[PDB]
Amino acid sequence: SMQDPIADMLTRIRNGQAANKAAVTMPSSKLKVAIANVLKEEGFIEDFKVEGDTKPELELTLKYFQGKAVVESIQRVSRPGLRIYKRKDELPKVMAGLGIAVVSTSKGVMTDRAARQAGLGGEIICYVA
Amino acid sequence: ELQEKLIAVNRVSKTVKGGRIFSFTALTVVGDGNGRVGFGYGKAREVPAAIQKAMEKARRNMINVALNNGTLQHPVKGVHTGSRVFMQPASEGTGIIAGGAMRAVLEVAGVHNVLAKAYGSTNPINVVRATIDGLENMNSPEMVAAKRGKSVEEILG
Amino acid sequence: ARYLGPKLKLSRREGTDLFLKSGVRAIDTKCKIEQAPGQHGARKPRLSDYGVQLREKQKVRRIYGVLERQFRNYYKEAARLKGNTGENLLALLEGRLDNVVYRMGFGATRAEARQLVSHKAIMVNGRVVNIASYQVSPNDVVSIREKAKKQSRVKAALELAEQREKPTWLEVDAGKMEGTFKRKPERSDLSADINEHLIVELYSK
Amino acid sequence: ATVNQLVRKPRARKVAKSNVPALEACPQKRGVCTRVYTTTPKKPNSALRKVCRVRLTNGFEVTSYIGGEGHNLQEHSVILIRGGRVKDLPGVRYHTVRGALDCSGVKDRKQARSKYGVKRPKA
Amino acid sequence: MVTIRLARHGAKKRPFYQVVVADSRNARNGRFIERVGFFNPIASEKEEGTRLDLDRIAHWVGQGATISDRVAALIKEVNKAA
Amino acid sequence: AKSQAKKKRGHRLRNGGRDVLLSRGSTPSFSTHGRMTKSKKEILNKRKHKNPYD
Amino acid sequence: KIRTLQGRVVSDKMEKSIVVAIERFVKHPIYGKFIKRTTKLHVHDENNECGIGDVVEIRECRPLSKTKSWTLVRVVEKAV
RNA sequence: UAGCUAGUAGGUGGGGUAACGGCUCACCUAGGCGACGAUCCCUAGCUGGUCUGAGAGGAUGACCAGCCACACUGGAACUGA
RNA sequence: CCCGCAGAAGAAGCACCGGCUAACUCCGUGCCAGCAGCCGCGGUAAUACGGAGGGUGCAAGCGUUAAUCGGAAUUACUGGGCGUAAAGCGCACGCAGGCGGUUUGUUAAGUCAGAUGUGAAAUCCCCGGGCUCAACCUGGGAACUGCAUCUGAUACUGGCAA
Repeated sequence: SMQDPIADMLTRIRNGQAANKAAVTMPSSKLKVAIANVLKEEGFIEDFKVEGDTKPELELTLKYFQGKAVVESIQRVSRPGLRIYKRKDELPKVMAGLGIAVVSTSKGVMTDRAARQAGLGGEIICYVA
Repeated sequence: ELQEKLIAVNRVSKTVKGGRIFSFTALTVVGDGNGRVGFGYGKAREVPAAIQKAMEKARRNMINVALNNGTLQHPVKGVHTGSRVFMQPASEGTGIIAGGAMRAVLEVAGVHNVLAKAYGSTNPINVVRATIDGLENMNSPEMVAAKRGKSVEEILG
Repeated sequence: ARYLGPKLKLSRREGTDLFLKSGVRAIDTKCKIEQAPGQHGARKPRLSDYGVQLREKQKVRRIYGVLERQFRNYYKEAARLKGNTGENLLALLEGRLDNVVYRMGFGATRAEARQLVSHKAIMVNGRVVNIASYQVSPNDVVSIREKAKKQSRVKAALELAEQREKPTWLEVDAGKMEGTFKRKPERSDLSADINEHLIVELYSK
Repeated sequence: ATVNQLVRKPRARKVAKSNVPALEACPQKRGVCTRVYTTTPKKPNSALRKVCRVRLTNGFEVTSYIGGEGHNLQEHSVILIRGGRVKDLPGVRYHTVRGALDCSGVKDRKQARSKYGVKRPKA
Repeated sequence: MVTIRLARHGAKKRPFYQVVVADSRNARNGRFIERVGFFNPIASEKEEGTRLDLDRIAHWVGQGATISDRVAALIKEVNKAA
Repeated sequence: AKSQAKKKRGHRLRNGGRDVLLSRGSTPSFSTHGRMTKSKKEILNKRKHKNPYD
Repeated sequence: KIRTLQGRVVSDKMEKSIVVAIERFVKHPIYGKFIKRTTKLHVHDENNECGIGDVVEIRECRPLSKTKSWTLVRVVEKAV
């Protein structure tokens, strides 16, 4: 009964890219804002914005290349039934480095590559190809 | 030069009023050796007629694929009807290690180093379709750089 | 522990000259290399991919005279060593002492060079060395000792070896009957018509 | 297949059942021939097969095939059974080692003599 | 007594004694406390195997060890030649 | 289960026996079924020696 | 600082002693999940003061009975 | 194999041990364990490791080394560090 | 270990050859004798049985059996399914359990980072060394993915307070 809002967000992005929607919308939270920020920094979505005041909504502008969608596959890793925490030399690469693994580290939510450069691990939220 | 490899000749039947009618179906791959591979399924009443039909069908519908010196770009998964092929780049010096029809696909496509497994069914038509599905779905650092709006070193640094 | 049967049977099963008789007479006058040995030699087999891998591995075995326990251990060491596994296996095979004596020229064949090694007529670095599987390092000076330096087959072998193609990862003398192993032979130095990828693909199975 | 369900009860290592249970995980077992006789195989074959009721040293009375062409076996002979089921015979799961204790090798044989105990013809 | 003795390893007719400190009542090749060096009696010329960490051996004799005769001989040798 | 006929045979062997299976006619040691050489269907799709196609 | 385990009293019915559940949070060695395993401990409740539904700090000590080598050092969060 | 346990669980005090202690006796308390598997049945020496496997695992634990137990079977103390 | 002597002199078997699986013909026998790991072969032209010739593989070994892992993603954590192939309890409520919308503060348990102690030696792996080479022996490292303590981070999960 809506116990993983992060996977609901990734599902909304995946369904929007499958249905060729130009922008998706969802309820917002600070973790969703941080994941949208790391996706916008890595160039998978166009932009993102928050709308409400006391019931804030997150609007993500999906990105499409010359024929198709930019986000090829997006998978939730640390589901609430099984949380997954990896050390700084067990941070995996996704698509051998061409994708990113969003890693909630101890000093913020960032990519696997930024976590491996800074030298700390943490929870691994999702894989993006 | 378009090298080509026959994979599986098979004898199929069709029961009619008189008796059975046996006909031969052939499955071939055709590749250039630099990132262009296609496959072709021919069917006729004689084996060389099926071979020529399969070669002329494989020569037309070739796909393109971007790959390394002899290697895949990243571990990919190709799925068709029955088969669940996993392919993965290897170090330089190891041969193509796959099974049967996948060995023929990765021979003629120009791949030289791959660790590859076939899960599920291992019918040759389905593993060839799964292998070419995985090769067509493999994406390159430069095309993902164009997809994400940055450079190759911006991805890899 | 050696083959010691008819050698042209081996080379005609391979369908190519394995340089394992001599060079003094053309092999298509010595035998018929185009056929296969035996009663059904003129009939040709369709040779599935296991047959291709096996024929390639057996050809590189019977070229150097190595048997299968030793050749599998050569594969194990080659896959252990860093880098390209096939060219590692080829450099390991080319670093054998009997091959090195042949490749310098103190022997008509690998078998003659193996008998000359095993009959204590070869010193590397001033110690007489008896084992044919001695891995010869770079900067090793393999020398024929004076007890067998005045031997006729050595002189004839140097003449026909000068008719053969001279290798480049070693220097010969031929006036002192010795030679220095310069470097480890890389793949694009030795004979560029064997497929080591077939051997490593065979042993991967 | 849910991880909580696996935690409450795990995946089961299925079955370890042997086809040669009277060998008792030993390669050969000797035994005395209770009865040497000839039985008949299954549907598509129709031959006459020479088997024997043997009583092993662990007390098991089993039926063992006799390979080769012709033997010397009778009542009260001490043979060495080997393991390996002959397929078309009903309930014959073992084999006699020809060339063992009280079982002579096959006569006149000149190929695959090692499997039948025939010594090399010293011509 | 915690004696500093030799534990013989190596091949047949090619011995190699780890200079080691152990309880005196254990086996020769048994339960040791630490190994304080080694000694190769058939070693080579200029590829020499005989090593002792004399700070740890001095720590152990200050603790109350009883050196064996061969180990004490090698301590004499490496002290006079080192 | 043992058959009703065999139970009647056992009762009549306990009660003053005769062991009628001795008076049964002895079968040969081989099998006496009908042996037929194969048909053209069976020989035509027997698929022996499995030689590949060219 | 000395090592002290923080647990919850299960029962206190004996005399001068309690039984304390100490929940440990362990990864499963096979399935990866963080499961909630609980160890119980006979603890020497000195002065017989602790109730039956409260939290306690406990250090291990000299063996005091057939069981019960642990003792209460201080109480946090007394029961309702 | 679903209930098991009265020195049983705890206390106080005497004894006892090199040493804490139901280790043991007297009294009092009525506890203690168990679905996170007590109890009962079958099997088994344990580990570093070995084999295999891409790994995760699986099977195993002969040689070598660390630890335990036993010394025809059952029991007991003596001597001594 | 080195040197001397005589002479090619004293020293090659074992399995397989229908497909899987590398390598085929002839003779014998005729659902017999027999083979067989699976599919199966033998009924008069058997590349499947027995022998010969030839060949293929391994080689002072080679085969068979027993046992184990693999292939088996065929107990699936990595890494499987459940309309009809095997598999949604007949249905609901609900305790233990498992999971938890959103904001701030706190804690720092889980988590992550650094250090410390420990993780016996040998084995395993890497770079070397010694036995003529190898096996073997051996130096130094890495490893022992663990546990415990200390000091930090606190995003995420947990506890607390609103």
